[PDB]
Amino acid sequence: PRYELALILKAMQRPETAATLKRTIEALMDRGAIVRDLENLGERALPYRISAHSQQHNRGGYFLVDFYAPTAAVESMVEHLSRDIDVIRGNIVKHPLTQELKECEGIVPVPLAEKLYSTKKR
Amino acid sequence: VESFASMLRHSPLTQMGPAKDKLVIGRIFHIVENDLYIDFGGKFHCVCRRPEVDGEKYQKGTRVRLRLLDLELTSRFLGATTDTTVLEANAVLLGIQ
Amino acid sequence: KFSIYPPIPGEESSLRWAGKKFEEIPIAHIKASHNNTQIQVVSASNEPLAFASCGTEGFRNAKKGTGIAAQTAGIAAAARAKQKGVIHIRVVVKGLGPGRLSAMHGLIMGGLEVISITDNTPIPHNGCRPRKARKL
Amino acid sequence: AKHLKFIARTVMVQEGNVESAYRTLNRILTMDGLIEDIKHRRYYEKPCRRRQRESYERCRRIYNMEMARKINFLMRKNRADPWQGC
Amino acid sequence: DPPPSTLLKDYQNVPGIEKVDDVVKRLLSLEMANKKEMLKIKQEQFMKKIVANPEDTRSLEARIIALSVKIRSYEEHLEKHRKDKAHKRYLLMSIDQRKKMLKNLRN
Amino acid sequence: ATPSLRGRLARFGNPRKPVLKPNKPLILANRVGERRREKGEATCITEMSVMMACWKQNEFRDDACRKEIQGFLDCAARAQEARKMRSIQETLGESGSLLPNKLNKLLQRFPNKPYL
Amino acid sequence: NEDLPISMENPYKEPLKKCILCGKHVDYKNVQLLSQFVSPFTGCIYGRHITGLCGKKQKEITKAIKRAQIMGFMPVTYKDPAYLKDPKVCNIRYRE
Amino acid sequence: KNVLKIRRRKMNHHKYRKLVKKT
Amino acid sequence: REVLQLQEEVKNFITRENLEARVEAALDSRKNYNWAITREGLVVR
RNA sequence: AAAACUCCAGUUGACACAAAAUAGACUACGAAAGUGGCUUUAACAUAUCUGAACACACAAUAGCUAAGACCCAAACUGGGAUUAGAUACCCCACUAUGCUUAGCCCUAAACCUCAACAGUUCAACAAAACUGCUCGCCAGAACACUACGAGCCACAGCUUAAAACUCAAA
RNA sequence: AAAAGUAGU
Ligand SMILES: [Mg+2]
Ligand SMILES: [Mg+2]
Ligand SMILES: [Mg+2]
Ligand SMILES: [Mg+2]
Ligand SMILES: [Mg+2]
Ligand SMILES: [Mg+2]
Ligand SMILES: [Mg+2]
Ligand SMILES: [Mg+2]
Ligand SMILES: [Mg+2]
Ligand SMILES: [Mg+2]
Ligand SMILES: [Zn+2]
Repeated sequence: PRYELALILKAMQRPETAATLKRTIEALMDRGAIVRDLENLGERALPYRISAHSQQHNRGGYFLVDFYAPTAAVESMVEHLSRDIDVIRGNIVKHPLTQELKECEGIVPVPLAEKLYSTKKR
Repeated sequence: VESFASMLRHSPLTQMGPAKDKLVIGRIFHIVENDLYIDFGGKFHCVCRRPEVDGEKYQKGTRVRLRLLDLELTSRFLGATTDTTVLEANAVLLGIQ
Repeated sequence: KFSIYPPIPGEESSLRWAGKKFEEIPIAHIKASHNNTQIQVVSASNEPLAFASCGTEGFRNAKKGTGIAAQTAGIAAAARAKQKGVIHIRVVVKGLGPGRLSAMHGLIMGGLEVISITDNTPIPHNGCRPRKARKL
Repeated sequence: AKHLKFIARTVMVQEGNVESAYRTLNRILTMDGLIEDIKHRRYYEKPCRRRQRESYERCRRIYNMEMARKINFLMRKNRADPWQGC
Repeated sequence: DPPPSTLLKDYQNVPGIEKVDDVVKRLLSLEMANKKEMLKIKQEQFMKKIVANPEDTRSLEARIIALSVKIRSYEEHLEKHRKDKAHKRYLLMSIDQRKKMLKNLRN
Repeated sequence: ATPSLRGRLARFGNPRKPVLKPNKPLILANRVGERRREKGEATCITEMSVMMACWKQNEFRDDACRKEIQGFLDCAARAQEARKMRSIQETLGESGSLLPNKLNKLLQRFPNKPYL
Repeated sequence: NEDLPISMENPYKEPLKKCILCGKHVDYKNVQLLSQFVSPFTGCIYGRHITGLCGKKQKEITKAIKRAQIMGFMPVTYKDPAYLKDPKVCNIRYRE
Repeated sequence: KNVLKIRRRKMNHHKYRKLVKKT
Repeated sequence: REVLQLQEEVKNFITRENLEARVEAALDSRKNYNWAITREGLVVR
């Protein structure tokens, strides 16, 4: 089914971060994936000092790889993201636009419960 | 002789309906030093304050404008098997006539 | 005017205190126990300027756990730092206890102006587990 | 630990009014219940005794919010004797 | 153990998808689906070859076919996951829920 | 807002584990609880500080900071004065809230009856 | 005859209160929406009594706030100090 | 209620485990 | 209608050929899913 | 207060097989036990109902065996106060153990002490009363969560489970 | 903080 790949990279200079933005996508169609879209969320400041393989980071560029893939490709990508040296943290979430919303009609005011205790003299 | 079900249809309490924030005129029927008792019709009375704008214009019989919030003032509480009326209305005063 | 949320290290701001920015005014670290109060006055590039605990200023047992035992831990926490000139202070308070306000009265009655107060009380999001409960 | 250092639990003292800047700083921890949660993790509250405490906290909240409904619903009916003689 | 190149149960009555792009017939395929969609065609593959009244799914004979499909869904689950005692209940209750719909079929 | 209480207490019909286990029955009583107060305050601690902060520097002689140690008496005068009056201004009339005893006489006027 | 009241299906009830996020769609990437429901001092999630959300949409907020902390999208211990002047929809007392 | 039918059976089992330990 | 609304989206799937452009296409471009909401149900960017 | 710690404490960095604030004023799932950090994969029997002291499958924490991990907690134990004594409450340290793997043991106030399925509106306390139908169980207290047989990977164990003597109550 | 006991109807 269809997944987003919330993927943070390390801040590396558009000739040399498009080098590694390929090698994720090649690791999708080598796991059989059909890459739908790619987006950039920007190169923002990291919410906390992530230290991952093996050094300390404070800036980070945010991307998104929307793709379809089989079942077996998802637990095999997280291997390929783990041994990667240029990514920060890539986690393959299913696309929230597979599950269609329920029609939330609005809240209803719940009463106090009735018949909770007996009608005793007390 | 007119049938009850007919004269309920032609009855200005029935014509009003859901009484939220509805302009009603009412008679004052008892003055206490600060608190005004306005009989608009209805089942009950209501109690208001004496404002600082035209504070001497409120005598017995003074027709007064009322927003008439919600004739209830009843609420069921956590143990109760009926609900606690206060025999009031919480209608807020506006003016005179 | 006077927002409470501190001027962010996202630049930039309009507040200088003795002609210096926010991020270079020295930080004072109340560590409040239930029976102690150590106070360390630290540069914003992390150099220690003064140390006065509660047990340093005389007391050595459960009279350390009182308020005025931390107030004289704060009166001594200024004049040991006032050899360097520490007239503006950021305050980081760690841990609960008695000497949390009462040590914070020592820094100002030692004449050091406090611009910010921070509660870096270490709360785990369910980390270790603490001791077995009392039975008093 | 690895966040930015002076943002969270930070309150700035206006012109030297520390004694309120500690009150409002107490309040924000006490409204969010950190002070209530700090003073319970001093001793390991047993997982049995969470459900006995946090079903006293909820069940005290039912009754407390029902009086402070019913009081607010009856604080209008405390003015004077309207009648006083019958 | 169906071919993973096939289509889903639901996408067979579209009369244009035998002539589409290779991505589309892979996007509409068993290899790109949640593995319960193999189990949808198993009830439909088997309701052809066994009962003379297919797409029924309310009779006695239909209910055994759906259960004996989903029994194998637990047997293949329990190939891995040997401590997963939740599905070892579901297997061993569905074995014996079949055994009464089998007995209700002889009688 | 008062939190929901339909499925919470274990009753006959509710097919479920309870959420709440109340020890007293959850019925409003026709009496509100009285007023708690006045723990171990022990005021004029911080102005005893500066008073005893002259006294170890000096020999012990009081009129070295005569002017100050009258101030330590001055809040000690004021702290005695406030607690005298504060015990009366909770009795003559407390605004804002009511007193409980001017509240109890109202809650019996509309008593919560669960016995029909 | 014609006079007596009919049984109809209860008019004068306005259709029920649609919470604040009723037809909308929370994301884990939509930090400026999610940072609105955490506290600007402690970083903790405001509850249903504060946020005024239905129990459906309150749980999608919390399942996406906790989705976004571990992914490196929003911080744990505070509000994003950049995203501080957003419409304060969460009702909270402090400093009146 | 009374735990007096538990305390009587409590002590029986403690005496039984103290006896089975000893011999 | 899923399929005829899927056909035109297949033309924008990243292939092994039409790839090195659309690495550079969106690394130049940008999208933000960032929006707040007010006390009325109205979204402001 | 001691004892211990000064190979200590406080900042600031590097740091996890441990444990999962707030959300949780929610009422969810699962047969129960249990389950509220995140992702993903697999995944939640049965369109009648009942049905095991006649079986199969599971069953908190504790405990066993083999091999690891080891921050913190902690039976046992040691030290220090306390006390008439203190094998306890209080303090400190530390071990089994809690955790992971692989098999057992098969128990709880396993209680929401209120069996399942369908349906209606008065002993006293408690969580209002009662039909139809089925299965299970009970019929004075204590001896007795015992003895003896039997079963069980359990060996100081579990399941099942009496009698004698006694009493006129419990 | 520390409190142990009070013969048989
Ligand atoms: Mg009770
Ligand atoms: Mg059955
Ligand atoms: Mg077990
Ligand atoms: Mg150990
Ligand atoms: Mg240790
Ligand atoms: Mg674990
Ligand atoms: Mg239980
Ligand atoms: Mg039972
Ligand atoms: Mg049964
Ligand atoms: Mg048994
Ligand atoms: Zn809603």
